Formats: sequence, C-alpha cells, structure tokens
Amino acid sequence: LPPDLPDLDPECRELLLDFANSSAELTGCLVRSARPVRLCQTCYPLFQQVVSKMDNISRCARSLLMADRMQIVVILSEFFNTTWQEANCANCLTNNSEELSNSTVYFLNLFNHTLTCFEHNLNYSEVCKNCREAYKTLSSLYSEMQKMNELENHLCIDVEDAMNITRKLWSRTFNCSVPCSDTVPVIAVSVFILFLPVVFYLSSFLH
Amino acid sequence: SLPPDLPDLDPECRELLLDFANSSAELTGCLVRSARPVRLCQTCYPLFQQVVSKMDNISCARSLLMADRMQIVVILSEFFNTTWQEANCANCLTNNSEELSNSTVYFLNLFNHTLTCFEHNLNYSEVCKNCREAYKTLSSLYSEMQKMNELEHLCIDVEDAMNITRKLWSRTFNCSVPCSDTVPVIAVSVFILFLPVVFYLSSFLHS
Amino acid sequence: YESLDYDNSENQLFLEEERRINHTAFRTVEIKRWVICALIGILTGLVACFIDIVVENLAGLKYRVIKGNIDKFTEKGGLSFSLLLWATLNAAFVLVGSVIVAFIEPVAAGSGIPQIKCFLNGVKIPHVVRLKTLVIKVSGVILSVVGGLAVGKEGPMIHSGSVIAAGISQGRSTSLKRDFKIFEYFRRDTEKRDFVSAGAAAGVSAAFGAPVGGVLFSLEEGASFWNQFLTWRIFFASMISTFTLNFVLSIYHGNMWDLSSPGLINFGRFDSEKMAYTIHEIPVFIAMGVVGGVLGAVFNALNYWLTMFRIRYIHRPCLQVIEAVLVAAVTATVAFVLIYSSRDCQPLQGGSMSYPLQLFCADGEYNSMAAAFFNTPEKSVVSLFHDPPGSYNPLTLGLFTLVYFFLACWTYGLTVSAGVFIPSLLIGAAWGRLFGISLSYLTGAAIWADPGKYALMGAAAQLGGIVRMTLSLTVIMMEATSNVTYGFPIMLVLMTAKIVGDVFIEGLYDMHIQLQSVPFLHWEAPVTSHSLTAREVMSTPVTCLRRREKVGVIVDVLSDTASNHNGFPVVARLQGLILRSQLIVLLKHKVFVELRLKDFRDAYPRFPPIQSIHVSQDERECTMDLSEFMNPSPYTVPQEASLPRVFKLFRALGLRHLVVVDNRNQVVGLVTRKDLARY
Amino acid sequence: YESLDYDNSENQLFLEEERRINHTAFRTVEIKRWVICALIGILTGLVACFIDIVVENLAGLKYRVIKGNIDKFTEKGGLSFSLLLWATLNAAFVLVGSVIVAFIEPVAAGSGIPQIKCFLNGVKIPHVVRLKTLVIKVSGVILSVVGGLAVGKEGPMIHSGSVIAAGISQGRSTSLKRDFKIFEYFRRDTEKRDFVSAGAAAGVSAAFGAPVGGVLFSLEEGASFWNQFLTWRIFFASMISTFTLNFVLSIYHGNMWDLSSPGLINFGRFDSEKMAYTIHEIPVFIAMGVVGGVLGAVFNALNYWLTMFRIRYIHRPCLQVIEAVLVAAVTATVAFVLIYSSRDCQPLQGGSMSYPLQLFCADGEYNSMAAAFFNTPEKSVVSLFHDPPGSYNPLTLGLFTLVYFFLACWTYGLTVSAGVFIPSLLIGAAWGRLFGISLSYLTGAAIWADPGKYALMGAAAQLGGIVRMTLSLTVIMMEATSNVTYGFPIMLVLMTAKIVGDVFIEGLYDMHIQLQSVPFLHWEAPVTSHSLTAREVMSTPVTCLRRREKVGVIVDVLSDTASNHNGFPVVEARLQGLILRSQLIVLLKHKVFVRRLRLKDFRDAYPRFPPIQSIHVSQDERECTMDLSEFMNPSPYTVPQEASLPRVFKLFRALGLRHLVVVDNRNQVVGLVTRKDLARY
Ligand SMILES: Nc1ncnc2c1ncn2[C@@H]1O[C@H](COP(=O)(O)OP(=O)(O)OP(=O)(O)O)[C@@H](O)[C@H]1O
Ligand SMILES: Nc1ncnc2c1ncn2[C@@H]1O[C@H](COP(=O)(O)OP(=O)(O)OP(=O)(O)O)[C@@H](O)[C@H]1O
Ligand SMILES: *[C@@H]1O[C@H](CO)[C@@H](O[C@@H]2O[C@H](CO)[C@@H](O)[C@H](O)[C@H]2NC(C)=O)[C@H](O)[C@H]1NC(C)=O
Ligand SMILES: *[C@@H]1O[C@H](CO)[C@@H](O[C@@H]2O[C@H](CO)[C@@H](O)[C@H](O)[C@H]2NC(C)=O)[C@H](O)[C@H]1NC(C)=O
Ligand SMILES: [Cl-]
Ligand SMILES: [Cl-]
Ligand SMILES: [Cl-]
Ligand SMILES: [Cl-]
Repeated sequence: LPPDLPDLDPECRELLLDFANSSAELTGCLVRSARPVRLCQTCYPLFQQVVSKMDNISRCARSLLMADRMQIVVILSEFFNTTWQEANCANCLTNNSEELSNSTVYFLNLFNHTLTCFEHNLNYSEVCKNCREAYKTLSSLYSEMQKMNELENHLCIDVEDAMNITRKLWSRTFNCSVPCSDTVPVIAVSVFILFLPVVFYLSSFLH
Repeated sequence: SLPPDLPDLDPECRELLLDFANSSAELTGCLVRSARPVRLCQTCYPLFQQVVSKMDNISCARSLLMADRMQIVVILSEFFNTTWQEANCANCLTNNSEELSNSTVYFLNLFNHTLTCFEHNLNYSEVCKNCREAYKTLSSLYSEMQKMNELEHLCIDVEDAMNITRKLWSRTFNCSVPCSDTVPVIAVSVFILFLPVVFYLSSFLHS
Repeated sequence: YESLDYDNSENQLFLEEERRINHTAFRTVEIKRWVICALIGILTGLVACFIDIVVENLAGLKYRVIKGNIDKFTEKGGLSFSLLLWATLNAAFVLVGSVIVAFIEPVAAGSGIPQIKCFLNGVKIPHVVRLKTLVIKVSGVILSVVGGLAVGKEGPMIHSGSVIAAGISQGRSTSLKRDFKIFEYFRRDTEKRDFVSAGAAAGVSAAFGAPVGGVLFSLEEGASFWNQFLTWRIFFASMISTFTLNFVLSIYHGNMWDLSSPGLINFGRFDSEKMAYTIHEIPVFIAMGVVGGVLGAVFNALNYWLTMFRIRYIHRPCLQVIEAVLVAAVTATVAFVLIYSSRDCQPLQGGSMSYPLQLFCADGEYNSMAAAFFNTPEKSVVSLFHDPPGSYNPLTLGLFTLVYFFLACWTYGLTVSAGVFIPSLLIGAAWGRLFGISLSYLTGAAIWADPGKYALMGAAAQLGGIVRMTLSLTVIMMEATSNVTYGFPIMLVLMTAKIVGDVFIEGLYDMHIQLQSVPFLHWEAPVTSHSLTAREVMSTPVTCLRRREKVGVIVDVLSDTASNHNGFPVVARLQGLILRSQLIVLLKHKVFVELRLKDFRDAYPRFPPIQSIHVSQDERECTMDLSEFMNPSPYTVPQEASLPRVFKLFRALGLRHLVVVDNRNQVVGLVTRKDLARY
Repeated sequence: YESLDYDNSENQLFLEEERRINHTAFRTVEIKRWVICALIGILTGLVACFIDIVVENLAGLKYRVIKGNIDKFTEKGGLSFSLLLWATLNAAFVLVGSVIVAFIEPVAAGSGIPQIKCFLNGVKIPHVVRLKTLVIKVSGVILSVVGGLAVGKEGPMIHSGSVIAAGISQGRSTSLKRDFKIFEYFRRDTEKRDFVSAGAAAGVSAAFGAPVGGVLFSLEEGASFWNQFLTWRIFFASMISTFTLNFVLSIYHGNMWDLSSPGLINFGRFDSEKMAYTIHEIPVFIAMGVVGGVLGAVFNALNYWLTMFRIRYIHRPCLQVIEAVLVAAVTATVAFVLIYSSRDCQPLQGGSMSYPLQLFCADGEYNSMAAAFFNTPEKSVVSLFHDPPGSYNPLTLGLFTLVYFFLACWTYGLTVSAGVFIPSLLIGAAWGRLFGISLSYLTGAAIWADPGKYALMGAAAQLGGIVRMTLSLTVIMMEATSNVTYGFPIMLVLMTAKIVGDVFIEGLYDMHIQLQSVPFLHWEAPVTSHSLTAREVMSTPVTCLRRREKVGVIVDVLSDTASNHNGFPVVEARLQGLILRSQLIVLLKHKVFVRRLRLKDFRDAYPRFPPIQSIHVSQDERECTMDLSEFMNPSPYTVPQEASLPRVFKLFRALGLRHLVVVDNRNQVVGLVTRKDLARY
C-alpha cells in the first residue's frame, strides 16, 4: 500500500487519539458545568489543551484537516471556539488564560456572601432588611465590571448567571420592593403644564 | 431553604444532566477517533441514537434547557444534528437506525474486495490489467446508489471509500485509456469549418 | 407671486452670443453643467452629514443628562423635578429654533417641500433660495429635532439641496457682494430651474437613500417635455449625493469600508424568509390602504382646522414663538406621563434601546414605553420593522400610536423648520405592527402573518394617506427596502390610500399651497372643463407695444399702478413679445434711435423698478426699436383652441405669457398662470 | 415609411363625442385603460413564462441526448459521431427556426428593439404589431436558443409585449377577422402608442426583473411631454408583468411562497461584504469603461461590415436559411474542439455544471470548458458574479471569451429572432472576471480585488460599449443587483463606455436603424442649429385645399401618384386648419357632399385605410363641393418662418407631431415640416 490512502501514518494516529481524549473531556466538562453555569472557571485548562493539541497537529496537517469534504477535527475545534467566544470566557481569565482574574474572583466571593445572608435571614421582610446592603454593593460591583469591560470596546457567562440568579431571587420570589410614593407631585406638575395650552389658546382668542 | 433551581439543581434533574453528559462525551470521542478513515456513520450510529433518547428524557425542560442565554445542551444537540445531517448518515442506515442497510454493506464489501485485489497485484502494470473489473463494478454500484438517492451527497462513509479508490486509481497507479481518436475529430472539424468560406465565396462570385 | 421666465427669448443677442461661443474651439458650457451637478450633489451630501452628526451628538448629550437625572431621583423620590428639567430642556432648544424662524425668516417654517414644489411649477416664493434661508433652515431643523418635537429631518433636505443648487450655479453671493468671474452663462431662469430640479433630487436621494425616486420626484414636479441630457445630469447629481453622504458617514463611524448608510433613514434588509408575501393577502393590503386613506384624511382635516385658527389668531411673531415652546413642554410632559404610569418591562435584546431607562422595573428589565420615546423616530421605524414577533405589547404600542398621532398633527404648522415624512412613517408602522399582532393572534403563529411585514404596508398607507405621492414614493419605498417585488403591494396600497384620501380632503402638501394662495398649475385641466376654448380663459384688452415705439408711452405703460404686467406683445399683427425687465434694461442704457446679452444678465436678480429711472421730457419723444430685443417667435394658440390643448403647451414647455391670435394673426387675448389655474 | 398621427384632431365630431360620453351616468373610459394595462402586464408575464418553461424543457432534452453519446463513445472510440450528432441537432432546430422567419415574416428577425424604438419614435415599420409577427417571434426565439446559437432570449420580450399591447387594446383581430366590440374608443392611435409604451415597459420588466427600468426605457423612447397618469399606468403594467412571471414560475418550480424569479435573468444578490467597493477603485472602474467602449466599437465595426456584406449578397431567403444553418453547425464544432482539446478538470461542488462531462477527466472530475458550453448563458453570467476566487482557470476563460466574442458578432445579423443583451453581458462578465484575476495576482489576493465584483463592472462596460444606452440600462443594473450603492460605479462605467464608443461608430440599434433608411428623430437638433431657421428646413410649395371646394380638386390632389402626401392644410390663403388623407377618404367614400357621420365612422377602417383607387366619383359628383369644417383639425400647431431649428425640433418631437405648418407674418401658409426634413440633418 501507499501511505495515507486507506489508512493512517503511525505518527498521525497518535495525534488523533490524544485530541480525541481531550475533546471528550471538554464536552463532559461543559455539560457537567452546564446549568449552574460554572463553565468559564472549570473548563479553561481543558479548552486550552484542546487548542494546544490542535496546534500540535496544524504545525500531519495535510493528512487530517484538508483530506475530506467533512473536516471533523476542524469543525469540532471551531465549535469549541464559538462556544468560548460566545461565553466570553476571556473576561473571566486574567491576561494569558492562566488563572481567574481579580475582578471575577472578588465578584464570585460576594455572591457567596449574599447567598449566605439570604440563607441566614430566612414573610420575606427579615430577608429584605439586613441584606439590602449586600445586594446594593453586589449590583454596584456588577455595574462597575460591566462599564470596565465596556472600556475595552456581554460579560463572562459565569458572572452574568450569578447576577441573573441573584436578581431573579431578589425581585421576584423575595419581592423586596421600595414604595417610593411620588405620584402626587408628578400629577400636579403634569396637570399644570397641560393646562397652559388651553390658557394660551383662550387668551389669544378672546384678545 | 433557598428555592429549587435558583442556586442549584434538584438531584432528580441533576442526575439526568449527568447521564446526558455521559453519552455526549462518548459520541464526541467516537467522532474524533473514527474521523480520517471515515467510519463515522457506522462506528457510532448507536451512540448518536442514545443521545437523542437522553435529549428526549429531559422533556425538567424549563430547568435545564431554557434558563440562560447560553443553552449548552441545546447548542450541543444542534451541533450533533448539524453534523449528522451533513454527513448523511441516514443513507448508511436502513429504516429506523437498527443496523446498516443491505446496499451500503454490499458496497463496503466490494470496496474491501477492491483494496485486497489492489494489494494482491503489487511499475503498476499488474494493477491496471487483471483488477479493472472490480473497479468498474464498484464505480457502477456507486453510480447506481448515487442515482437512487437523487430520485428520492451520499453517506460520507461510502463517499470517502470511493474517494480513496479513485484517488488511488488515478494518481499513484496512472491507469488510463489510450483513446486514439484525434484524427477523425480533426477530419470532421476541418470539414465543417471549411463550409463557411465555400458558402461565402460561392455567394460572392455568382452575383 | 411672480412666475419665472423659463422660456428663452432667442432674440438677436441670444443668436449673436451662441455664434460667438461656437467659434472658440472646444465649447465648454456643457461641461460646466456637469461640474455644477457634481458640486450640488457633494454639497447636499455634506450638509446631510453635518445635520446627522450634530443632531446625534446633541441629542446624545440631552438624553444622557435627562437619563442621569431620572436615575438619581428614582429611589430618592424627587421625580417631579426631573419632569421640570426635560420640559425646560425641550423648551430651550425650541425657543432658540423658533425665534430664528419667526423673527428672521418665516419662509423657513415647516418643510420647504410646498415651496420647492411651487418653484418647480414656476412661481417664485420671495425668499425661497436665499443663503439666509439655508442657514436658518439647517440650524432650525437641528434645534427642532433636538428640542424633542414630533418631527423629522429628512423632509427639509429637499429645500436645502435646492438652495445650494440655486446658490453655487450663479457664481455670485448677492448677500455678500461677491462676483466670481467664473460661470456667468447660467444666470437665467432656465438654468436655475434645471439646477434646482437637480438639487431637489439630490436632497431626496440624501434623505432616503433613493436616487431614482429623487429623479422621479423632480420629473413629477416640473412636468416638462422629455429632456434626455437634463434627466441624465439630475440622475448624476442624485447618485453623487447618496454616495457622498454614505462615504462621509462611514468615515465618521470608523470603518470606511462598509458603505452601509445610504440615506438619513435606512430601512434595513427585507430579503428574509419571514418577509415574503403571497397573493392571498393582496386584499388585506387593500384594506390597509383603505385604513391609511381614512386616517390621513382625519390627519389633514384636523390640521386644516388647526391651521385656520392660527392664521387668524396666532400670527404675531412673538405669539407663535410661545406656541412652539408650549408644544415642546407638552410633548415632554405627555411622554413622561406615559412613561411613568406604564407597567410592562423588558430586558435588553442587543442595543434595542440605547438609553435603557430602568424606572420602576425589576432590576434586570427596563421600561419599554420609555424606549418608544428616548429613541430617534428613525430607529423606532426600523425597530417596528424587522423585529421578531412577541417584541411589542399591544397596550403600550397602541397607546403610543394614539398619542403620537395628535402630537404630530399638532406639530405641523408651527413656526419651526421640520419634516413630516418620519412622523407619518412612524404612525403607519405602529398601527401596521398592531394589525400584525391581531393577525398573528387570529391565525396562530402563521408564517405569513409576520407583524414586521405589515408595519411596512401600514407605513406606506399612512404616508400615502397624508401626502398623496404615488409614483415617486413607490420607487422610494421599493428602493429603500432593496426588494423589487415589494413594489407591487406598495403601489396597490398607495393607489388605495390616494383614492380613499382624495374622496375626503386635499392632501397635506397641496392644502398649505392652497392656503397660501399661490397660483400652482396642476397636472391637467379640470375634468368638467373640456368644453372651454381659449377665448373664455384669456385677458382680452391686451396692452401692446410696437416695433418702433415712442419712449414716453413705454414709461407710461410701465407706470400704471393698477395693471402690474410683465409681458407685452409687440405688434396690429403679432411680431413678438417683450418683457418688463428687458425693456427696463433698454431704458437704463438709453438704447434709442438717437449691448450683447451681458447687460440683460448683469442686473439679473431684482431688476430695478420704473420708479428708479429718470427719463427727461426731451427723451420721451424719441423712439426705441424693440426689433432685436424681443422674442421673435412667441408661442401662440388660436382663439378656438380647446382648454386641454392650451393647458399642455403652457405647463410642459413652461410658459409665462401665451398669446391668443385670430386667423388674421391679430392679437386678441393673453394667457398666463393666473388665467389658467383659476378653473 | 409613414408616421403614427399621434396628435388628436379635436374636430367637431371629437367635441361631440366627448360631450356626449360625458352626459352619461358614469364615465368608464379611464377605468378601461387600467384593465387594458393590467391585461398587458399579465399576458406579457405569461408569454415570458411560456418561453422560459419551453426553452428549459427542450434544451434539457437536447443536452441529455448529446451527453449520453459523448459518455458512450469516450472509452470505445467514435467521438466524431457525437460531434456529427450535435451539429445535426443544432442545424435542425435552427433550420426550422430560420425558415419561418426568412420565408413567412422577415421583420421578426433579430430582436424587435429597433422596430419598437421606431414605433415609439413615431415611424411605422409595415409589420411590427401583428399576430403573425408575434407567433413567429415567440416560436423562433425558442428554436434559436435551443438550436445552440450564441444569442439570448431576454431581448425580444419588448417586441412581444408591444404586440400584445397593440393587439388587445383593440377589441378586434384584423387577421382572424373577428370583432368582439368592447374597446372601440381606443382605435385612434393616440391610445395605441400609449399602450405599446406600457407593453414595451412590461417586456423590459419581465426580461430583467427591472420595472423602473422599463418605465425609463419607454420614457426615453417616445420623448414626449410629461404625462403623469400615463407614466403611472405604465408603471402599473410593468409591476404586474414582473409579478406575474415571478408567481407562475414559483408555482412551476414548487415552493409557491418563494418568489425568487422576478425576471428571466436573475443576477443574484450583492450584499456578501466581499462585494463592497471603495473610492480608490473608482478610477479602476473608469478604465474598464474605456475597454468596454473600445471592444464595443470593434464589435459594431465587424458587425457593420458583415451586415453590409449580407445586404448585397445574402438576401434571397434560401441563402439566408443556409447561412443560419452553417453558423449553428460551426458553433457546435468550435465548442466541441475547445472541449476536446482542453486539459482542465475540476470536481463538482454543488449545482454548478448541470450537465457535467467526465470526458478525459479522472473519474470524479469533470471538464470545465464543457461547463462554459452546455449551460445557459444566464447561468454562466450568474456563476461569473458569485463564484469565489480561484474557481476559473485563466486560459479557459480566455479561450471562451475570445471565441464567444466572434461567435456572437457573427450571429447577430442572422434571420432569426434573437437578442444580444445576454451575449454582451456574458462577453463583459468574462473579461471582467479575467481582469479581477489579474488584479488579485498583482495585489497578492487583496480583499478589495474580488474578481466577481469586476465581472459585474465589465459586463455593464461591454453592454454599454455595444449598445450605447444610459439612464435606462443604469437603473436595470441597479434593480437587478438589488443594490443602491452600485449605481454610482455603474453610471460612471456607462458614461465612460458611451463616450469612448461614440467617437468610433454608432450604437448597434442605431446602426441597424440607419442601415435600413428609417427616418428616425434623435433627442435634439444635431450640432448648433441656431444658425438654421424654420424657413430653410421646410417644403416651400405647399399643396392646400379650400374649406368648401369641389371634390374633383380633392380627387386630383389625392390621385397625383407622384407625391403621396398625407397632410393638407385647409385654407381660404390664410390657414384655417389641417386635413388628413385618411379622413378625406372617409369623407369621399360616404357621399358627404354639399350630421349623420359620427366619429365612430372614421374608426371603422382604422389600420387599413383604402386607397383613392377604391373611390369612384362620376362626372356629376366631381362638380359638387365638400365643406371641410366639421372634420378638419381647427387648430394645428404652427411656427413662424423665422423660428430656430431647436425651437422647431423640440415642439415637433415632444408632441408626437407629423405635420407642422410654417406661416407668414400674416396667417398665410408658406411651408410644412413633415419629419423627413427634420431627419435629413
Ligand atoms: N400685456 C397684458 N395685457 C393685458 N393683460 C395682461 C397682460 N399681461 C398680463 N395680463 C393679465 O394680468 C393679470 C395678472 O397677471 P400678471 O399681469 O401679474 O401676469 P404677468 O405679469 O404676465 O406674469 P406673472 O403671472 O408672472 O405675474 C392676468 O389676468 C393676465 O392675463
Ligand atoms: N401637403 C403637402 N404639401 C407639400 N409638401 C408636403 C405635404 N405633405 C408633406 N409634404 C412634404 O413632402 C415630402 C415627402 O413626405 P410625405 O409626403 O411622405 O409626408 P406625409 O405623408 O405627410 O408624412 P409622413 O410620411 O412623415 O407620415 C416631405 O418633405 C414633406 O414635408
Ligand atoms: C476527496 O478527497 C479530497 C482530498 O484528497 C477532498 O478535497 C478536499 O476538499 C476540501 C473541501 O471540499 C478542501 O478544504 C481540502 O483542501 C481538499 N483537500 C485537498 C488535499 O485539496 C475532497 O473533498 C474529497 N471528496 C469528497 C466527496 O469527500
Ligand atoms: C436570565 O435567566 C432567564 C431565565 O431565568 C433567561 O431567560 C431565557 O433566555 C433564553 C435566551 O435569551 C430564552 O430563549 C428563554 O426564553 C428565556 N427564558 C425565560 C423563561 O424567559 C435569561 O436569558 C437570562 N439572562 C442572562 C443575561 O443570562
Ligand atoms: Cl421628514
Ligand atoms: Cl415633510
Ligand atoms: Cl438577449
Ligand atoms: Cl437585443
């Protein structure tokens, strides 16, 4: 036989079976950290090693990627990169994807504090009292990170899911609301301005 | 007593997420292992069908599926479907994905016979002679199935086999047809291209 | 109101100069027209860029200040003081922009589309194409869009391009005492009406991204003979202006390789799968055209009775500045009242708000009535288009539609510069979208019942029911949507809206033309008027001169103070026709029997009166031969010619004075624009 | 050649007619124009759909018979028999198609576009709008396209829609001798030219999917005063035509609610973001217009000398049939020799070849010169616009562009019904794609140097250089590419192509008008013409009639048999009006000699007026008189004899006149302007 036509070169079968090992690991990592979204903080070394194992084959490149109309190693890496770009996991990682950044590890520690205060303060009025001060600094830090990453141009999915859980737990299912009676001064200035055109139209008609 | 699904999942739905995470990591590793010799639509056609079952057993649907802007189980099932209908693996399966159909296993049998007859007769003069009829009945069966699909791409499992066989027959074997047919084409071509000058001179002079 | 003399005299001085120009080799007055049409397009696109950039920066600053004040007093509890800010900020921009229209130049009020529509007909509104009008209209449309009125800024681009067109084509300033020695050949009314036609097309093309719709706009108004070279120059200027706007805005947006904003409004892409129509919903579109025809009639009638109140009462300049400020404060207040008392909230869907105001929502969501305001109306038109179903609440969209209708009807005759296309497209796309919600309710989530498709037909129906444009507007709508198959339901909707509108009321552009009492020839003679001849509609005691007329009776005819005529046939067999301006230039240089077309074009804007020129008693007995200064071949009709025959020589070859003759070539009667638009 | 008489007479019978139909309960006559224009649009769209389906199914069967024998003899030997089969099939189809044009009706040859331009200008070519002209041009286009000629079918939709528009606007068939009288009012030639304008516009919109280009086409030709409601009816007919074609083809293709075929050729969509242009390649676009003007001038010069050879020597119908057969045979052999000798093979991507030939290729590859032929030219144009770079071998396109340029130039003057738009667009998209391959090589595959974009500019450049039309062609290209921003380079390229091409030779349609001596009027007076007056243009002795004169004078004036004039000013010698020949024949056939003669009596013999040889008057009838007061045009248009030639030419052209009376300082008739004295310059 000639090489590569019905089978694979032996220095090319090993570079497919390790990329098969790290891709199953990455898929399992994604689906296990799927719904409590711990995705960008659990699956970053598996993603980086999938990227490295593709870089170690694109540097039998002609015998794996460009050899069929369907490019399985290409389309699965491109799926991983679309998953990684759509999650914006680069926001959760610091500069060279070595560890979690200081902004995210500080944010995810207040999320734990706010949930422990939610648990300890269990009628949702003792919840709304004594814990409005932690929700306030949590929401302000979220706005700080959001404008901070706007100074570069969604955030990381790991922090958006945490803030989504916290807001969904605070606004509904706790119903912590602010009354803010301001209807009566708003009506009186509304009626006063809307009464100016009939005065202008009558006094110009009579005179 | 934080309410269910807000901080974390209940274990009736958690374990269902876990065994969706089991069969989806097996399928990905199978897609990478049986990738370049493309045995994709026959190695793990049952691993694809167990994923569709585990995707049906989750319909705690509003818990896992639609609870986030990044729906990992949904996008991973869309990726597996988009891989499965672009590979056309339904052509390799018979009626309800039980086993391989009779036509495709007959073609793969002929492909195996064709490569063994290539291997036996190994200056490839003993290849072009004495092995031509296997290549011709293989190409005839491929054309028959390619017309049978168009009445209703083929399966990638048989298209890669025909691609290997044609790329092996054309180059690195250099089998060809002599085709001494240039001289009558020259004669019939020069006879017809000489009719306009006869027509134009005969209409010019007789006037 | 005077007519412009668009028909050339072709006198001996015209024939002598056209021989002198075709003796200098490589005659160049035709390439100068191409240079001028290119400059007209470039400058119209640049003015559109200036308006767009300044309006988005100033509106960004204003809504940022107002948003920062609602957010501060939200949980603190002083939202009364934040209504007072936005009422004052709207009133302060509208104050500055209404003083410069009411006190400095009132012809800049509204859109300038009736005035340019009257200029291409052939009457001259007195200050329509001056530089001061351009400056005031551009600064005023900026200050009225920033001042928060229910207006747009695309309509005033037609008048701006026409003023630029009449300005740079002359090579003079006339307000600054500048005489550039460059063109000098284009200082007649023929060239000016041609270039203003080009500038109006360039303005339409910059406003909507629709060059061919601009060409058809210029060919409808200004309905002349077919002129191949003029239509080709007008199309050239129209493409130049679209490309110039797009190229300068793509540099400003920071890309320069995406030519993505051809107009001042950009409808988006309608090549989707959900956007397709079928033949079974053609009478649905006819019913929408019926609805758009009757709502535009209500709009026009309520604005007719509102305009009639204002001409009799609110007609002092200080009194009509105060009206605009109050409309500004009331639009602010009604917007705030609908925003404050609203209940539906909504999260972000990818930049669909751009000032997301959380007032009373649940800390991840945002007030969606506040997103109907706080946007440009252009973005609201584009977002009623193209959004997936379920994106709008039928209560808040229905309540926004009802209010904006009366706010836009009450903001049309104000003394600001302001457009009405974008209010009409926003009204129509809003009730067009609500018709799609009910269609998607009554048939389930059917694919043909896409509510973004019905916002397009509804916007077409309402814009056609208010202003009754059919042929140019169909091409504008079909060219902004980039879909050629949409022009068949769009033209059915515009036909239906014109018919159902015209049964009730006249139409918004023609109605203000009629209220300002300008002559304004229509497309044809009236239908029950084919039985008239020329001898009914003609002015029978014609004042005439002779070929060799005494000077003391030429100055006597021009000084009568009851018979202010500008056209005089010189006879009594007809020999030709002379104008009042020519025969004043003849008396100024004392051209007696006791000048090479430079002099008849020297004093060309604002010829001096007969009460500025002194003829001695000895000079009133000499003779002035008019034989080489008259139009030797004026247009004539016989006395028995029917009124549709004489209407169409007059309108197409755009005339000023049409002589009626006997079969003895004896002058009996004279026909002009007033004698011929009063039927 | 005669003129239309587009201007209404407005005699006392016309005033009586309008006044009488205005006293009825409801005036239906303006509403009937809208239903006639809707029928014009529907029938034009249906004729385009019929041509499309029949050409698709006949040429589909033809290339399967050829591929089934090329694939049969390619391994056994005998490929010369497949060449003989393809040449014989082309010769047979073009034999049948050319024998029905050469022998039955020769005016259906070529495209109908010069004849329709002459009808909208006001010249009557003696068979243009006629049922036998329609059925030979429809069937001859199919046999011309299926027979393998280097022609297109989109061009002759204009003549087809024009014949439909002139036929159904009357409720009468003068060929089948029937009369279903519903449309009697419209038999007056002011209506007929206005309906043909809508039919031509509908033909343009069904051809290209460009309705506004149809309206602008039929406003350029027929350069009249602005008529708002006529232009709105023309736009109505044009939109209904393109919608009817799109709807019935979507039913035929399946997926009824997928309206994706507005015209017979569909350029695709140009928003792919590799298609965007910049401002620095604006002068690269001007340079392509120079190339298009030069190559179109070469094309027109070769076609001019070939046509001048064919007028003198190949003018018998049998020799024209033999010439049409020999071109169709040679086209097959030229195509086959380039397919046989080519060493270019490539595999199929999707639907890209539609009849692929694995002639000498390696069992999974197919011959790419065989895909330049064996496809429709519409598919070749669309693939040249939207294929990614690297999809075309430069030598293959070079040889195809070189031979198809000369095959299209040799095929145009043949006696077949056939267009030239699609070969011009294919020639230009071919060298436009080569010029993008060259720019992508020098710049090292720059993104701005996308060669599909340059195929579009070259196609417009070549179509501008061959036929030198602007402002209608520009809007057709904008509306087929569905892109507003492309109208700036396309306008620049068409300007450059027309200016470069005009300095060498006239346009192709103009050349084929002036080669057959048609008195055609251009848009304005030729060069300066203010030095030339009305006195020096017109016919100086004028034969007039009196208001009340003897009919022996009438018969002697009408039967002169040396002049054959059709317009006679009626005088005292002061001008009183204008009387025609046809009206005067109707006045003589009935014995109207000195109120029972209504205006419907002039519309009885309206296309075919009888000659003066059919009227027999006795010696006693010649001595009585005929008062021409109720019947003359009481107000003809009139210029003085000192008027400039541009003032004469503009009045005549914008009103559709055929007689213009030149007059004294009194009202005495001194001359007459009758369309050949405006065309002699
Ligand atoms: N030379 C004239 N002799 C008699 N009546 C005239 C003459 N010129 C105009 N009129 C009549 O005067 C009336 C008012 O029109 P006017 O005189 O203002 O027209 P004009 O000066 O020719 O041009 P314009 O309409 O632009 O003002 C009309 O009835 C018009 O026909
Ligand atoms: N009544 C007439 N008296 C004198 N000369 C005429 C008359 N009518 C036409 N002519 C001239 O005779 C020449 C031949 O033109 P012809 O007689 O064919 O004109 P026609 O039939 O009136 O119009 P057309 O042929 O353009 O429809 C022209 O130069 C034309 O101006
Ligand atoms: C047959 O095999 C060839 C390679 O041997 C395939 O060609 C590749 O095609 C893809 C896209 O179709 C390209 O991106 C690659 O670069 C090509 N490879 C080479 C080496 O050029 C071909 O697609 C295969 N055919 C089928 C039907 O699978
Ligand atoms: C916050 O959580 C909610 C659900 O708790 C998410 O809502 C879903 O979002 C997806 C994608 O936008 C939609 O397809 C679903 O219909 C939504 N479900 C419901 C019940 O609304 C929401 O997207 C989350 N937001 C963020 C920023 O993560
Ligand atoms: Cl506007
Ligand atoms: Cl407006
Ligand atoms: Cl064609
Ligand atoms: Cl053609």
